[PDB]
Amino acid sequence: QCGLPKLMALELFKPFVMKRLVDLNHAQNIKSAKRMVERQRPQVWDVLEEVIAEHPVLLNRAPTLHRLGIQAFEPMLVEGKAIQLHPLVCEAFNADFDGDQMAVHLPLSAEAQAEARILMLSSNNILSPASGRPLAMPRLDMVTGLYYLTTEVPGDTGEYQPASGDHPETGVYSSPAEAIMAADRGVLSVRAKIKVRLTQLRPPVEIEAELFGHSGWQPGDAWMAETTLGRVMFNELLPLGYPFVNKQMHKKVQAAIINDLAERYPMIVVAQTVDKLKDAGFYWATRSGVTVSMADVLVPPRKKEILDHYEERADKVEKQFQRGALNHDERNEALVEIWKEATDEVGQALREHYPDDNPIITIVDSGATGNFTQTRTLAGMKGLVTNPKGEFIPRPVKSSFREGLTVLEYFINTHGARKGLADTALRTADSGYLTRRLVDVSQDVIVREHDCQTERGIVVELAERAPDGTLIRDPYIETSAYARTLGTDAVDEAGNVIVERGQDLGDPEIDALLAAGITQVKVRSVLTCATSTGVCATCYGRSMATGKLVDIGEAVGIVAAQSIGEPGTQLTGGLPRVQELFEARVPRGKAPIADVTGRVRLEDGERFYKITIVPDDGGEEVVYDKISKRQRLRVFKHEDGSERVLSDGDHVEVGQQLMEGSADPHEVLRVQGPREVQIHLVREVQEVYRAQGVSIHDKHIEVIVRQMLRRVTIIDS
Amino acid sequence: GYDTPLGITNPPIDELLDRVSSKYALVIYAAKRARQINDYYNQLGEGILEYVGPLVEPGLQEKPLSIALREIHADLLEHTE
Amino acid sequence: SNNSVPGAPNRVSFAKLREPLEV
Amino acid sequence: NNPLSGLTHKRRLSALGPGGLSRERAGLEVRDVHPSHYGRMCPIETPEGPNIGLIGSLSVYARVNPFGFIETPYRKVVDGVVSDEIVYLTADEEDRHVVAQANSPIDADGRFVEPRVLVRRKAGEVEYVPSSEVDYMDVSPRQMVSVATAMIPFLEHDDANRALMGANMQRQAVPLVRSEAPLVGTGMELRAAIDAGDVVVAEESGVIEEVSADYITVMHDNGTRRTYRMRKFARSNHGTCANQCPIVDAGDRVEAGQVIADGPCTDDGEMALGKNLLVAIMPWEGHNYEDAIILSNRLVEEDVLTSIHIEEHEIDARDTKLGAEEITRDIPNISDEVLADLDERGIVRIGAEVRDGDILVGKVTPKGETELTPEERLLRAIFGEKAREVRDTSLKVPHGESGKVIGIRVFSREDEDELPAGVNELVRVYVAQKRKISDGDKLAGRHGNKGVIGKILPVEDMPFLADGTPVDIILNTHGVPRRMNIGQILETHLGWCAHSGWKVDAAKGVPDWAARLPDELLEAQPNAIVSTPVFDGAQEAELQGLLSCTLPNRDGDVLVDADGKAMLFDGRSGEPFPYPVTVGYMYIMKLHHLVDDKIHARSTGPYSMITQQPLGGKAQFGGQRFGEMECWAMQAYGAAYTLQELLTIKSDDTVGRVKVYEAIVKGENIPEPGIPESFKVLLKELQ
Amino acid sequence: WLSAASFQETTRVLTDAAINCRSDKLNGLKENVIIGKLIPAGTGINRYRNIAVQPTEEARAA
Amino acid sequence: LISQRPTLSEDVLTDNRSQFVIEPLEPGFGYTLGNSLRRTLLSSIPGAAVTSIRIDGVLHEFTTVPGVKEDVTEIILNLKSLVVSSEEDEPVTMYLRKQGPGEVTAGDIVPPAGVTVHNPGMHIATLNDKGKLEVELVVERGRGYVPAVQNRASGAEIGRIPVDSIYSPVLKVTYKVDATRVEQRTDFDKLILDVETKNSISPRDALASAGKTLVELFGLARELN
Amino acid sequence: MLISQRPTLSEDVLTDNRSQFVIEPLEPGFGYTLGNSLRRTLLSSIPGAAVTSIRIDGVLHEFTTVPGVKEDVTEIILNLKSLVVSSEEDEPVTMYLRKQGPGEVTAGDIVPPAGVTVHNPGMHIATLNDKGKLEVELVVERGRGYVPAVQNRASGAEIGRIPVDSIYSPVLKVTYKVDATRVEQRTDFDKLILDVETKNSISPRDALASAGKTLVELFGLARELNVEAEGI
Ligand SMILES: [Zn+2]
Repeated sequence: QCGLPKLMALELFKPFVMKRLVDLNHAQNIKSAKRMVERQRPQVWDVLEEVIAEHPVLLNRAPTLHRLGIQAFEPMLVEGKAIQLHPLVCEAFNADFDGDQMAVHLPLSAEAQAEARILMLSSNNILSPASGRPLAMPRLDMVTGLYYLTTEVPGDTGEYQPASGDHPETGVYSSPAEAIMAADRGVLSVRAKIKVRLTQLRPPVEIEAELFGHSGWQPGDAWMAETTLGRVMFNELLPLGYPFVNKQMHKKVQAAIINDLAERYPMIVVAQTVDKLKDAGFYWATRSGVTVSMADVLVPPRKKEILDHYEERADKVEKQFQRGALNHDERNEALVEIWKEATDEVGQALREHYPDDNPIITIVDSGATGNFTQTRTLAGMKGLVTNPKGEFIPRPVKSSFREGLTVLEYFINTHGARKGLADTALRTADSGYLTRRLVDVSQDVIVREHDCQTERGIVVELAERAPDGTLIRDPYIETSAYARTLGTDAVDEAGNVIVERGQDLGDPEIDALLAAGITQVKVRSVLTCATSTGVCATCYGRSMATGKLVDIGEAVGIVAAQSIGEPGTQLTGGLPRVQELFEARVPRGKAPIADVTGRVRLEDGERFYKITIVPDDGGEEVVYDKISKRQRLRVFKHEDGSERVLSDGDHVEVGQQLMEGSADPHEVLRVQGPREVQIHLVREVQEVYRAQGVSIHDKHIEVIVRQMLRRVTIIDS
Repeated sequence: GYDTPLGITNPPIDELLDRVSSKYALVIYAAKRARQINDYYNQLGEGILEYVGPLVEPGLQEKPLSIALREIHADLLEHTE
Repeated sequence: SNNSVPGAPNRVSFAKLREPLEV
Repeated sequence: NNPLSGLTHKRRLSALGPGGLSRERAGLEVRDVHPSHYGRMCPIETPEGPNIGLIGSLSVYARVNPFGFIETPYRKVVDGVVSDEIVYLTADEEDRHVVAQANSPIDADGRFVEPRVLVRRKAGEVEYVPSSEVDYMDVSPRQMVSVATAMIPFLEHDDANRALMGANMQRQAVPLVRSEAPLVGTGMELRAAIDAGDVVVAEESGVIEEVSADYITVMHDNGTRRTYRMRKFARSNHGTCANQCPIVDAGDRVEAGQVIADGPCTDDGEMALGKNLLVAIMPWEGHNYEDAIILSNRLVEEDVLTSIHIEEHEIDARDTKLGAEEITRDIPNISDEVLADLDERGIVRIGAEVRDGDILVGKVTPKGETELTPEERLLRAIFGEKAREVRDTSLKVPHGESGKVIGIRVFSREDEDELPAGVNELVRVYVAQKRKISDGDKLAGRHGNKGVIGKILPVEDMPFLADGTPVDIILNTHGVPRRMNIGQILETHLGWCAHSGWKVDAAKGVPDWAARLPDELLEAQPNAIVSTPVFDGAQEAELQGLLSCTLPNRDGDVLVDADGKAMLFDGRSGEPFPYPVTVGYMYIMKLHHLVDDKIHARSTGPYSMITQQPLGGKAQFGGQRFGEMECWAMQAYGAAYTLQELLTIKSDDTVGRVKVYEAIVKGENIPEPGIPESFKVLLKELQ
Repeated sequence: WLSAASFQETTRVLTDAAINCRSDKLNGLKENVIIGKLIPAGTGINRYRNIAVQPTEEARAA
Repeated sequence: LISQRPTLSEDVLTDNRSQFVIEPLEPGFGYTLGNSLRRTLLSSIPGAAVTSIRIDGVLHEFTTVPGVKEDVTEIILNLKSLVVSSEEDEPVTMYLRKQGPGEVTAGDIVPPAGVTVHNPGMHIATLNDKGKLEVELVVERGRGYVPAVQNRASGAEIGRIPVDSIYSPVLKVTYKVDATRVEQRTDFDKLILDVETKNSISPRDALASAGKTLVELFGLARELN
Repeated sequence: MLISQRPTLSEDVLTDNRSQFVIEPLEPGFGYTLGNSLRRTLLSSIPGAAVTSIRIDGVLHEFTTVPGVKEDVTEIILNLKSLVVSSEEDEPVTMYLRKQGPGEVTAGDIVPPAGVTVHNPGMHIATLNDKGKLEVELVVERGRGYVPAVQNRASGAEIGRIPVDSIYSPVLKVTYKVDATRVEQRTDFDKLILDVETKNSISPRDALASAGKTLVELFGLARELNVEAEGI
């Protein structure tokens, strides 16, 4: 639902109201029916309500970065002159309420309303099409409110007491309705650990097994729990039959629940469940005591002692520069590490001095908003500031904004603050320009086939085996392994196959291969999909927004382009590096590569660097010429030691990166093949977005690379 | 296993996707049937060969798209892909 | 007092430094 | 918009224009702050749009020499001795010396307390240096900031990002019906109002002979009389209300240069850009969700945030090919009820309230017979109305406008009034609307903390203090620690101390926190005015101490504790809120971003003649632009029909849009979209 | 050539378009947007577009 | 722990402020009672206020009167402070004529039979030698706050100037409770209601009006289905 | 003042002892005024009866386990606390519960003295071990609302008597929310929704009607001050 002003709907639905004004005989003809709407006769407001009934409208906030920048809602006539927007779709529109404006579009045809009712409705688009994680979830006040009641407080009133002496056990309530009556009188606290006999909540799958196990818990069966009254109220919100969670509701915890709700539970339940979390979060955020006062901005206790120790070390490096023992370019680098180390000691002095009742900490540590680096700048110290050059000033802003920057401290601070706003306008232009180039290159990439039947795929690193014995989950599982589909049966050490070919890699189905010992899978990819024009659905994988296999006809190319260009607003490598890869440029790094596998022949000097390689089979020596300003990449030598700096005698493979930097993607093709150069570009682009806190599935990156290798040149006619 | 769907969320989008192959297919099924119901209300007083009327009991002043979406949920229609 | 030159309302300033030259 | 907006505009320093630079030829180096801008151009006040850095405001004490460079004053230090001798230095002249920071500890004779003092040097170097090296020093701490920037109290506690928005939005304030001077000030509010020229200062000393709402007469000492006329309800350049009002009474001795009358956004001669509002810092049922604002309906009932707005409407009667446009009450096929608010000339009468669509000036233009539709010529015959060769071209009120007609100005060629050749009559109608604060109107403070009105609750719903006084505005807590603008929290504390007053314990000496405070501050009465100069003013040590000695209310109870919080009651249920909430007074301004102007909608309307697409902008009754990025979202959804519908029948399908309008009023289904007329133009251009 | 002329280098594409005398088969998202056709994607492909819906044989008395 | 019927006794502080104590009440009940009374007091207490005014020499708010120091807008803002009570419950007209010099106060109004001004010392305007003020004031009777009625909705012609109407006679209402949390067989809450009016009605008359409001309203749950 | 008419009360019956009530339409914003008041009147001002204290034979200084039954001491107290009962006597009334031999105890195996009535005879209380015996004495008193066990510390005799929380109130759980409805053209007229779940002692209808009488009497104290006019 969204609320549009009555005066807006009357003009938006003007011809529809004129039709009904002449039907109900409020107007004689359609000619006078128009004059009634222009004059706003009192009959139209009763008629306008009948017209907009279940007639969807489209809300839009520029910039329309991704497809969720336009969503359909059910209009509800509200007074005033402002549009009422749901608090959960605020993340999709990137909309704050400091003066933003949105546009409303009225679909007319039966097909247009059906597309808005089914394809574009807000309740049907909870997940991000880019990553599959939810967007309409508790985000600010809502997460703080839920984080409040789901907190276990020790000395809180009404807590459980073990039976000692003449009195039995204190703080065990028969019904959650009794615990409500106890908290109403003022005996029990909503955040106190107690024992409650629950009757309408499924116990955790851990303890449901020992109590029942043979049969699932039934609505009506009883069991004891050691939670707080608030944690019981939280579990009542999520649907019936969901396993009880006795955790503290951080934003990460709530996101994992809704993501699990989107996978198993149906859509309409997810839509109604998150509305319950919204109403509940706002109620308890009002009563969570979250407030900002000057007394709550605590300053580090050892503030004077800490800086004087580094002022001493700075004075000694300044005296080590007076005698000429330090280069001027080195004195800046030396003082930077003195004050970078100082800001960490001041920030550490705040975390331990700040209690956990302090609302500034409760906001950040609940996942609501803000970093502790903001709190450190707020209470501790600003730190090293950058001049319009780029390097850090050898003198830091020691004062905090609570203390008050000096006249000269404030002036030097604005240098980086203004240029921060200055390039943000330019950095968005190059981002949107890169976005529209990604749109045109993949605009016609559509899912046209169900399955192209090619057994080709690619190997994905499911996990890595540590030397001690345990296996560590690959950090790339989320973006490269999940939501994929198999092209080869997963075989463990036994003959049994864990997951069949062509099965969507769900959340438990990854743990099935994880607990089976197998650490590599061959999955169908859009790169290997052999189709004439578009791509087949089976090779694409699960649509991140739909949570199921991609339907045939979905313009997956435009979705892939929008999925990469939306987070491009936050880059530094950086955004120009992403353009170096998508444009197939000869990179700035220009790192060399091993054209032939064999033996390394290191012939290093100081005037220059030249390195040859004796081919491991036949061939002749291949000579290179490189500048000494680079350094060799620590190549995983055959010795199984990954930190083997490339010296002569190493056994490098074909297409192995020699020195650090960025290998020319043009030359990577003419060495390892079109299959490998596509894999390089995917996880090279993925490193730029991963190194910024942005999770884009490799699926969307691969859709663009497929359009880059669709053409071949002609050598002989 | 859910609260009563209110307003435009009814019929539930989950049960509607069971009688159909995809999201895009349900749009055409509902839209073209909504055109039939709308032509019935505009050709009820005049003309023969009027499109087939609503199959379920409609609510007072119910939109033809909402009528068509309920009868799809009630398995009262066919299709031709 | 603050700005005792035109006959304005008496706004009390938390000023520790004197103003040598007026605006 | 307001006097501060007018004073800032005259002190603007623009890099754009002829001889300067093009906007496309300006890198990130021309725009950022330069160390030579100290005391010359402000490092804070500059727009945050595409003109950032290219437009600056001259520093307060700065001036221009006859060469073109900007000079800033300094106190010449002879030999570590502060002298009252002041000299203006240019940019390169400042580099040939070293200057000490304004807040240097100085002996009563003039000698610096520390041998090593923070000193600025050439090329933007800051370091300690001997006292015998200081050549000059800054005049005032606020020497580097602009006028609007200097009006932000506790500016040293706000980051430059929000501080920029704080000064830029001060110029966007709307003059209210009545104006209140802020409780928390900086001292700049007085000189910013007087020098702006929107008040009425007395040129010569004397006594008030006769005072009226129309003019003030001053009887000088020599014997002459000077009479100042008041500017009453005058439309500004941006539709704001410029209304002056006298301050003195009959028989008041008034000195020279004293404010005898103040105009918009002025209270007793001080910049009154807003109102002092009782604020509570707490989330409230989600109605203040990220930067949204909740208001007590008291601000509506008591016209606290109510402002007057005046629009100018204009129409003329020309000479046409078939005759002459005439302004007349006689309009074809219009009832006597619509024309009832018109005088005998066809002009709306003064004082008549007019909604949108009402007739302001009745003008008819003669249309040729050979210009008639086939249906229109038949429709003219079936009604027997001959001699109606004129059509309706009356000046009507635009959509979204409503108010009382306050003034009429008529210009006629017949009456010696020189009009452009071809015009016979010109009429200007002034309409004034009284705009209360509405849902969505954009408010803001002085620290770059902006937000729209999300909900206006009844007074009983608002969280009220212990003595039943409900709060006025509920600011969300979540939007405070991110922006680094604690100045609003510090102003909220000092704002409450000003509202209540204080009394420091004089027994057993002056306490250790109030030793630096002037003796005038040790006692304060309720609703006292205070100044917190930029980079000087109240420190957090003295501010914490004032909250401890706040004066009690009439019942003798202290409502706000020493922390600055207070116990509030939920007006919806009655149960007190479980924890104390920071409660004080914050200066809130009504910005000129009102929903009364920013709401717009269109079914159909005019189309651009060449491209046959709907017009643009609200003033032209145009529709929204479904841009290029917006089309990608449709395709990503696969909403093909919605995309075809937007670009065809709802835009530039010449026959499709008309057949769609008929299909709606007939109850039929929407027809099939045709071919866009804009595509037809593309081919005719390629040819 | 119509999808290219609206992207970048409008004159450089239109010059080579008339020399090679290229003919554009109007089958593409960016092309159908200009001429007003349904985009060949989602509900616009011929698979879902040309679909006939008929009621089941069961019906009420009236 | 059994019932004792609660008692309400009035305490007077000033002529327009009175405290009301209600005891004994069940624990936790005191806060919700004081709020339901406060919310009804601050909203739905009947009172009389001025609907519109009519000055002879003016045709709208945005002008001045010769000889008076305040413009018509500032004069109207001073008239929003007027407190008045009417017995007629129907539109009735007050009058005001005063010739300068001198100050026009609320006592200079000549109210008709039934209505009466309750603060005759309120400043309205300052008139010099040339100043003449002649004002008509229509006073109706309603409740709560109603904005100025438009001239298009009413039959009022050009000369009439509508003003916002603030019909509530109560000024400030608060409450506090004293909970007896001594762990024993007897616990109870004592409510202390504080009511302040604007000299139009006495505090007990306002609480009586809110009493008959809620007695009538809560009687909807007592009727069976 | 002015007339405000047509406020009606409707009831939807979810279960036999839980119904939803809607008071619609109310003036803005009376839905919140009489919203929290109707809930607190139900939860804390309806006379009911419940167990005040119990005494288990064979349990003196331990309170950890009861021999001869599977349930420990505190698990016995819980299902005894949920025992629904009504009394016609204001003074406290002692009841005894005794049953021997392997089997199961119920609230029907209790012997109720004249004046009291156990409304849930099928409620499980304890499982009797082989050759098991259980003797327990129950104290029933009248009252309103919910009173902690600490206030009943004096009601227990110095002989293995333990006090318990007393759920005097017949209603168990009440929640309320306020929506919006349009009477004519105003869209902010309040619709109050009351969800009351009660024990089988009384139906949700009579519980709400009981709260109405006690509230009309309460605000009647203010009404008696002057009997001034007000729109109905
Ligand atoms: Zn494939």
